[PDB]
Amino acid sequence: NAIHIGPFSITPAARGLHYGGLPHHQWTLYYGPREMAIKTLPDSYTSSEVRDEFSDIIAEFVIDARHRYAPDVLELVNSDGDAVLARVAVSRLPEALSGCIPDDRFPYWLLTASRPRLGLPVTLNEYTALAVELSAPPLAWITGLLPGEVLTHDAEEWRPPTSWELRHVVGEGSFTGVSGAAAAALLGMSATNFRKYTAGDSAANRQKISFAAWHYLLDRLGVKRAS
Amino acid sequence: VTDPEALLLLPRLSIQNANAISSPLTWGFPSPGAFTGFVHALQRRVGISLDIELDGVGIVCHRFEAQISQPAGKRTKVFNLTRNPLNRDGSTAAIVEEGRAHLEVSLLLGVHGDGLDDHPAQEIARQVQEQAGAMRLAGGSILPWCNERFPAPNAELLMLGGSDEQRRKNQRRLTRRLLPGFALVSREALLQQHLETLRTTLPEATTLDALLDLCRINFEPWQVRDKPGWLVPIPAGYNALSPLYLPGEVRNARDRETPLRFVENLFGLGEWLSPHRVAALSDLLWYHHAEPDKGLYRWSTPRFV
Amino acid sequence: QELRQFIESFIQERLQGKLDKLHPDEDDKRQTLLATHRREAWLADAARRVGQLQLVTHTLKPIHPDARGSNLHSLPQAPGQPGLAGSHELGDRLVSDVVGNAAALDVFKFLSLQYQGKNLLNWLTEDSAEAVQALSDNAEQAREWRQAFIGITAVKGAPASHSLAKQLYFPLPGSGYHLLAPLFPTSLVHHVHALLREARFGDAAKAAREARSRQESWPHGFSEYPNLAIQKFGGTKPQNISQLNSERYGENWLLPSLPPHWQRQDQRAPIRHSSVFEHDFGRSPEVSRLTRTLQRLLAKTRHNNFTIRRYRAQLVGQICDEALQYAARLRELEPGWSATPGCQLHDAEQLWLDPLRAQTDETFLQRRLRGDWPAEVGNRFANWLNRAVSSDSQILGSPEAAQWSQELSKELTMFKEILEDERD
DNA sequence: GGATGGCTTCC
DNA sequence: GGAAGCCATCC
Repeated sequence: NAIHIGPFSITPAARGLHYGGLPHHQWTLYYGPREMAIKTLPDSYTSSEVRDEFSDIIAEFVIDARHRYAPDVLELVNSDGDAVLARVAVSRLPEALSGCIPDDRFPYWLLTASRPRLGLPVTLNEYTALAVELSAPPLAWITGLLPGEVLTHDAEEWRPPTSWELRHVVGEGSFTGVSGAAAAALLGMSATNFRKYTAGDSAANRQKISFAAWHYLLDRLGVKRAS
Repeated sequence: VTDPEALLLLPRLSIQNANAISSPLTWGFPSPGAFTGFVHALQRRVGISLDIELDGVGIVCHRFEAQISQPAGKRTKVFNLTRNPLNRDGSTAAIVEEGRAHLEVSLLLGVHGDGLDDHPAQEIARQVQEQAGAMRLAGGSILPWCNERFPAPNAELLMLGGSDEQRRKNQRRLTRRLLPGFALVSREALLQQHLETLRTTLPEATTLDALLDLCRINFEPWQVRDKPGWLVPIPAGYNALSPLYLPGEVRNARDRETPLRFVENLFGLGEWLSPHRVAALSDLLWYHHAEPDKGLYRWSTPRFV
Repeated sequence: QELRQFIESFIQERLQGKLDKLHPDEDDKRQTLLATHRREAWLADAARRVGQLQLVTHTLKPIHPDARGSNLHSLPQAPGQPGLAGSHELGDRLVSDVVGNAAALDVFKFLSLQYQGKNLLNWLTEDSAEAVQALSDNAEQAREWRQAFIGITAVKGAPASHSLAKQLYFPLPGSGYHLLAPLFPTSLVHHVHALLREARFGDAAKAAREARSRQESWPHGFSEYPNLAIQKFGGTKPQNISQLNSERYGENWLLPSLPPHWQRQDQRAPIRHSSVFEHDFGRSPEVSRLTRTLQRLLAKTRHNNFTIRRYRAQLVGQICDEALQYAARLRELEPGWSATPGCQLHDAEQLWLDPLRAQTDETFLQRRLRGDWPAEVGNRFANWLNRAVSSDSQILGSPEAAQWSQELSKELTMFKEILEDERD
């Protein structure tokens, strides 16, 4: 019997062995089609023990994925160049930047955090406009694990996600950590009609989600801003 | 409470099968009460036959080795036992648990009596070494000479002889032969200080010595706040549980000519430190002083700070 | 009142549980007779069992199971010397454990369960009318039960010890000795075993664990204990100490009390050029932890500058003492001084920081190393330490960083003086 | 696995 | 008789 923790799966190996006189079994931890770890555990283990045998590897993978796909940071500096006044984490670049060094001609500059800086001079009202427009949700790093073609705004290239992609955000094992019931209440549906979406295969009574419901759900969970 | 005249150094003492537990709470190094009783029994051996009284001990613990193992599924450790012989009918013994270990220590002994007056000092050190080489420390029998013939001789050092700079020179050249071991003190003052800084939170006493020596991980304001020294808990001694009882009035004693009392262990916190951090080497002698009007039975090293 | 009816219902439930192990031959009539005798005279059968049991806080059987002596229930007074650990520290939350017969332990557990609900746990001595009205015991049966409960609450022991206790000596000031028999505390270790279980297990503990996995910092603490040792009491059945040993399953966790370097690992003293370069850094486990703590303590403020300066001075002194101790352990741990092939700067440091000139070393090189002590090795070590500590212009521009540089210079001067006194 | 005994159960 | 011994059963 498998165990499912979000997009991860833990399966046994169908024929045990005797190590030290006691019967054991090999277990494998998968992330989609990629095998990550293998352990040998005895029997008389409940599923919670098999869970927290691998919990640390799960947490480390979460830490690395969070650090790698972190969004970019802009900052607001005065006319000298140092003494950053405020920071903001954006999800896109404001498209007018070109490599700059601040001088005394203007009292406010908006630079990047990367080292060969790009920058722009602002006047504290357009800065608020850019902060409103280009900001990033708190869980924007989950978008680094998604295929992109399920994330576009254009309706012509979009395709509905599969169940394995959909388990990245919904379910108690997912990275947002939200339930199916709470996500169903977030869309104004029943729990059963929402469970219809996450069956596993469309032949076994499963429907695709809509474009609008998918983007609105990504909006309400704080993953994609979806203006 | 009294300053000795000369300092005696026991060079390199290697023990096997010393008792590891020595406490109802701890299992590491044995209590210094074993050392104080050891030099008391040594004074009862040949100390009174040479017009010498002995007062205090210094310990450095050159190396350590405990016969312990890890049971492959957790982070605790189980002790290693031995096989007792068979029972009366030949079935099986009853299992009691005990911890064995191997030590390397050196002893620093203070001398109050007529050191250089009656005899030369080196013959005194040689004969007390020859006497001490037939005893045991904490159940651990003393190993004899092994092929290190180099730490065979002892040394006697009058502490206050000569000039002040001469005192610094002889204490430094005695410290030079005491490099790899770590001396151990009492730390009741820092314990009282952290009591009063923790009494600002709440008035508890044993939770102090619980909390002061664990890996305490504070939340992010993932920090681990730290103590400056190597603070290790230690049994301070005993507190009474019964009145003073007559030498005959209690059944099944060792000897019926000695008063008797029931006791419970008292605990404290020590610290392991390098000998080069202290300047006065006479600050390092453990003294068991009894207070029989109450229950306070106490070994410590005073005049250390 | 209702407590005696609850005791009768518990006796009927025990009779039904004794009828659950029913035999098809003759178990029904024997079970009916036992249930009738129980529902008749449970209190009369339990008085003789409650006469056999005694409440105790210190026990002699954990010292050895074959010995038998005086077991004492007593809370001694707080000593005069402040800052200690004993049973006197807590009085409100005690839990006494009893030694006796197993059916007597069942009777005592029934008496304690009847002691709950109402105030019977403290009112088992002072109660006649409601207790005799509830339990179905008469006035004479209630008086005999009160006498038996007052007797079971008493100690009822003779002062004697055994031959397998410890009973050690302790010398008196300028005079003889006393005999000192130690007793195993059980209430204290039950209390701290509960506290240690609560430390290692609990919703707050696992919540702080997943917090420190996710570094979400809500206001909460997190405790951790390393390298406990585990002891087992007696054979397979643990309850022969008490019922506290039954609920602790014969297990007591012991705290570590170890010397600092209790894992004697092999030394990488040998002549590697990159080995000599890394040994100039000297990356070790405790040294790496101290370097991480010193790097984390760099970004502090000056509002706690007294305590921050004290902690920085203590960390610097501990780092210097650990470096001197590691150098002494590497030197004395070295059996002989070998000519290192390509030990880049390792020979220049090990002219003084290495062992004496042996047969593998030249006598003229040994005389030259005795001619000049390694002051330049101390300068290189101070340079490597100052490179290990991350510095910036905030310390150069601030006065606290100047005071920290002065303290580091004083520590480096003390280390150079200690090296030059032994050197040469 | 220590504790207490109860009818046997020797000598 | 009394003790001791074994076995037994309790928890």
